[PDB]
Amino acid sequence: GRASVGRMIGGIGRFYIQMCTELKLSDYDGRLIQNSITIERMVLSAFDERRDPKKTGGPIYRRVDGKWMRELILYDKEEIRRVWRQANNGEDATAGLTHIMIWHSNLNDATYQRTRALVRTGMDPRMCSLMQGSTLPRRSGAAGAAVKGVGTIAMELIRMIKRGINDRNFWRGENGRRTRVAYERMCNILKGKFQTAAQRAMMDQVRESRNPGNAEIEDLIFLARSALILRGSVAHKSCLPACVYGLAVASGHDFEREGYSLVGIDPFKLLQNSQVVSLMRPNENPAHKSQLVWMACHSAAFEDLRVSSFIRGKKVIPRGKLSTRGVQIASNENVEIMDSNTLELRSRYWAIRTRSGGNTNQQKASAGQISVQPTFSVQRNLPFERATVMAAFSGNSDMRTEVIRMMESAKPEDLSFQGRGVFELSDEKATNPIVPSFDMSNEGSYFF
Amino acid sequence: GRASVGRMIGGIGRFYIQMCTELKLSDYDGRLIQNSITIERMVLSAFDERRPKKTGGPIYRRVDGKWMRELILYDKEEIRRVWRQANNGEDATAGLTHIMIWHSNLNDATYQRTRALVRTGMDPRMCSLMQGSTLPRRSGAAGAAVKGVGTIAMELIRMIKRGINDRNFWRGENGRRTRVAYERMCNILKGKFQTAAQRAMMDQVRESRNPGNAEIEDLIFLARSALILRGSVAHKSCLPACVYGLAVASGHDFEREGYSLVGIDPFKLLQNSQVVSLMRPNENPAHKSQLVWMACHSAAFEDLRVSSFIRGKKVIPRGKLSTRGVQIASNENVEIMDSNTLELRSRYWAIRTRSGGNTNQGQISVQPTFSVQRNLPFERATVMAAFSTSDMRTEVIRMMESAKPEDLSFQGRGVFELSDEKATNPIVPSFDMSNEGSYFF
Amino acid sequence: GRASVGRMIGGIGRFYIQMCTELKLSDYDGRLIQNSITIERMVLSAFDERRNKPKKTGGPIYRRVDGKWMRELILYDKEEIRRVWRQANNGEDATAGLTHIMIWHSNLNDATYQRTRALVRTGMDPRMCSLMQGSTLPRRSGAAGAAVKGVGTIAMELIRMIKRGINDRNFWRGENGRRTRVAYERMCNILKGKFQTAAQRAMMDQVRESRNPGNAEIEDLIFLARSALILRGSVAHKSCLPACVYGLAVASGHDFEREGYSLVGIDPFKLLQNSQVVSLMRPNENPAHKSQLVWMACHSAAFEDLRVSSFIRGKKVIPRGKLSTRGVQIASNENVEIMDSNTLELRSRYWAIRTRSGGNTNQQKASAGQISVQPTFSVQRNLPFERATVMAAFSGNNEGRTSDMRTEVIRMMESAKPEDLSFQGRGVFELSDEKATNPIVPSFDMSNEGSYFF
Repeated sequence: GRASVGRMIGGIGRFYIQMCTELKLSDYDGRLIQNSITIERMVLSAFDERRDPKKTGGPIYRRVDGKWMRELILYDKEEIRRVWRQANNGEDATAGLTHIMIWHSNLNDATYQRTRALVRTGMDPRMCSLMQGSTLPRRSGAAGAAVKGVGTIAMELIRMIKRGINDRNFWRGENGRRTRVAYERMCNILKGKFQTAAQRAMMDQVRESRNPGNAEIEDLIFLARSALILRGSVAHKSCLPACVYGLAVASGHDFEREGYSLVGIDPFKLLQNSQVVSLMRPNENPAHKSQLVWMACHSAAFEDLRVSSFIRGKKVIPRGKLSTRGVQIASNENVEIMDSNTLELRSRYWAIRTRSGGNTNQQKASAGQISVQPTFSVQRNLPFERATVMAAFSGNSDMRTEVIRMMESAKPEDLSFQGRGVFELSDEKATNPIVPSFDMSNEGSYFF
Repeated sequence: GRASVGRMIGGIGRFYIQMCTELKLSDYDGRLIQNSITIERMVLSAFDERRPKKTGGPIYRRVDGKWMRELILYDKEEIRRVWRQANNGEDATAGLTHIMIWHSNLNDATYQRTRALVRTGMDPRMCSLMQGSTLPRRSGAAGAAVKGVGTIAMELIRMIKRGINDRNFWRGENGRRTRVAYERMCNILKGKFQTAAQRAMMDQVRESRNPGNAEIEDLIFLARSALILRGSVAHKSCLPACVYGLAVASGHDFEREGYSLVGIDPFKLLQNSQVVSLMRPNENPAHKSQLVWMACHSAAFEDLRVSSFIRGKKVIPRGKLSTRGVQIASNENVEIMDSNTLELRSRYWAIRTRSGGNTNQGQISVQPTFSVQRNLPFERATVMAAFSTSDMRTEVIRMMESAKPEDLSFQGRGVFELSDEKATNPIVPSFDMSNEGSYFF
Repeated sequence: GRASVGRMIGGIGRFYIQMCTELKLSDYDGRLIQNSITIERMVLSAFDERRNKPKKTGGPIYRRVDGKWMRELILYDKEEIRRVWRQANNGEDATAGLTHIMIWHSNLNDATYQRTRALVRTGMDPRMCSLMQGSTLPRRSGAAGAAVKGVGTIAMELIRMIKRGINDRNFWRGENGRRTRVAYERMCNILKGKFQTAAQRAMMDQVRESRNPGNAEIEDLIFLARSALILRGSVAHKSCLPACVYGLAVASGHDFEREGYSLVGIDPFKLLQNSQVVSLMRPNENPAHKSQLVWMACHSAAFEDLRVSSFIRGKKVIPRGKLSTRGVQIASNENVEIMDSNTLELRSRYWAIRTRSGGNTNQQKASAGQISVQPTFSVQRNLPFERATVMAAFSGNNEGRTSDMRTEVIRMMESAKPEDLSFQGRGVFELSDEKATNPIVPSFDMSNEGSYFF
């Protein structure tokens, strides 16, 4: 794992140094995130083939006297893949391209609330904590599928069921059996992410359906809803802009020899030593730009703010409370009268990125005791699960009711990832897990 | 204004003094709160025209140690002259309103209207929302200010329930007249809520054609929300007429200094008060004093901790007080009652507020990124709400879940010393959150 | 009183002794709990009038022969067993002892098997397991067995009735139907007397008064049962030990009628101290965990707070899932020669009075009290409110059937806290403190959620 990832990370690095010299960019000027994004955007566009002539464009930026200057550079599509293959020791190296895709996906999740897409699908605009990887290209996604969220996969299934209801010739013919394969594979992606048997058993009904319609759509919404409590398995990968990888190899960092893990310490080690610059719009807070980029780098868009705070060693505050817009600068903007700052992407601690959605004791949540019946005449309180006994949803479809029953048993105060904690940046071996304790003065847990 | 409210208070004082001479009440007898209530009730009865041409009630005198009751009767028209004469010729309905609020605040502190709530289909645990529930039909717009969120909700539900029984209730010239009253109240209630979701939910109740159970359920819902996302309610320190009486009798010029119902003035007056009360055997003088103190400052549903901090003496819950009502019943034996000077003084003073407190303000669950030991927060009531104006309701559910009992309100504001008249040096409480008992009822 | 209950205990003891010698069981073989259960099974079979619907009862007897445990299935005449029962009970045919044996099997069942399969078939919540006390009892124990039954147990039976009564039309009419009604109204009354509030009882009136029992009556019953998790029913708890313990007590010259006995007092605890009870162990089972299981059944503590069980027992009482054991009884398909055996540890550090109470369900004061403040002054502070109480109203209770009494039960369930105190001043006792003079009020860890057994 560590060697193959190292090769991949190094490939993007070598590609970034090369492209910078190919665009004649300064050492300092090749450290801007907007430039990094443009180069990242081009490498992805050149390897599309599934979608202006046969060239890819984008805006490149460089410091003149003091103020930054914008010039839209364009290059031949084949020259870009030639530069990518050369940098990746003569190979196609698509796993490197997906890494660039995931970084963009994580950046979008920290920046834009997908509420407009939620209500337009006929879903709850409060399901955005399930929407990781919604802007992922769908193309090149075996590990892209793992990064995708329960809500995301559900939304894309509903889009299919909507399209298959407005036009009859969707499930019939040549492409009819073909689109069935794409539908059935995606259902098993969603079935995969669910941690309870009842959720999977309900997902089997949705999959094994002759011409699915309105009923299946409702089931998906229901399941998506239950994933706010009985959470699904989503993979998280710390994916950084290519400028960080380029500068590292420019410093003589042998990723193949040293080793790299997307879920381990390595991205933190790189970010602690990083020097990333971002353009600043008139009246934007650099302390806030940092947070946005930091959250995206570690895929912490929908993570508990309290936990992100404690790891960062700095207050991670809600998106609505941030004096900043997007990272990318649009065309109509005047990049002339704009200052810039070094982004603050360091952390106090590091932590292992998780593939899990949390601990769900399945049997206890369905049939276990929730109250006691007193036997002896002794002075004491009489334990019962207040919230769970109060709930009457399951009484008001058999697997549906088992899912509800488990949701009623669950409590926000319940604990997950026991014994596992954060580590110091000097604790490379991760022998000393620090169990986090949170601040009392609180900004909340939700970023949106 | 200070001079305006000054005149008003001054008119009550002169009226009380004049009523004592008309009833030949002694200097000591006029200082009894029980006589004050009778005189106040008489001026109220004499002016509420929509109700023989006489009015009275029990009046008490001390002859040779023993308290004697004389149930007096008096000409309504004659009362009206005495009133107008005291108020420099004018009708002065403001003073009549001021006495009503005193009588109201006293009820809010003495009795709990659980019986009335259950008829309405409301939670008896919403009593902290029932300020001014004993106030008359509609007398005073300033009356509506002091009226609580639950009071108006209960008043609106009664209007809807009548319409369910009477077919013509909403129809005709009477129909459009009552409709105006319905919209008027809904808007008052709307002006009391401080969050957009609550106000938009109130827009649907107002604009509703033929309101029914669906609107009642909405109102009950809104009533509940005001237990957390609290509504704006006026709190005005109204004192018994004898207090103003003795002050005017002592040569206090209310028009000179001025007067505010939300400033130091009523506190200042209570500090120098010489109020006396009749005492049933068993009754602890200290507990009658606490009741009257709460009544005067309209602190029935205030935090007992904050009350004790201001009073400078423990303010214990209603169920722990050794006392009944301030008013003595007709079938009660007055001959065996003792009397005491009530302790109405305070250690500190604080500004009376119209605000109900602070309210907060996309996502309702976390998605773990790091493998670390912690709880995974989600909003229980909000998530489950989809298994039951539903958009507006669920938003109101969401905000109630956001707010925690520990959330700070009135930040940067505190009590003042009685010597600090202009309210310049605030003292942020020196006995805060943990355990001490907040609820009076 | 203590004398009559003593007479009952001695009767069962004397019976077991004479059954041991008759069935030719060794002095030590009769100390086996599996052997005691078979003998208990037989005497219950003997007196059950279903005989008038071979005429010999029996079951497996276990003797240790040539090192290994041997199993033989013996039959015996039911009239010969009733004879031994009559001959050991000073000549009476006591029906008190039979019911006492039954409750012991009930309490053993209540600790062994979770009733979650039956509840799901009934349409009830499978988490109502803490109300399933006495569900294995036949409709054969009278008022005494009825007092031991839980709210859920009666409620389930009633639903089964109504469900059968809507599945078949000719269920409530005729001579067959008329007898069903008498049983309907009776169980409705037994359930009613268990509830300790005005609202829960008044709802039971409506269920009973019903002209045609249907889905309305079931849904109300399910509702009442659920409410018995916070506003608990008044279920009687009786310490009922296996016959072998009583048999060995008499065989040692202990006089039960002289020194008295009490099912809810110290006597069963004291008797379990000096007890020598042996059980068969399956391969891979844990001797210590079998003891725990039986001990709970001995003190009807199946659904009791494990913290309370632990403090009384002196050892740590742990949940059902984490136990390395199966049922005490051995199935006939299992090999019994491979079995080991161990003396069950049934001692206790303390003892406490067994209760018929559901706890302090007098929450009528809190139902009308304040649950929030309304600020009068402009002073910096938090503004206290009952979060759990206020938020409890958004639990979807108003969705299904509603009534005035329903809204009062819900109203009282919202006001209750899991941290509410019950049985004030009442505590455990030392074994030497036989007249229960010095109550020891224990300090349970409030940061211990490990309270439930199932």
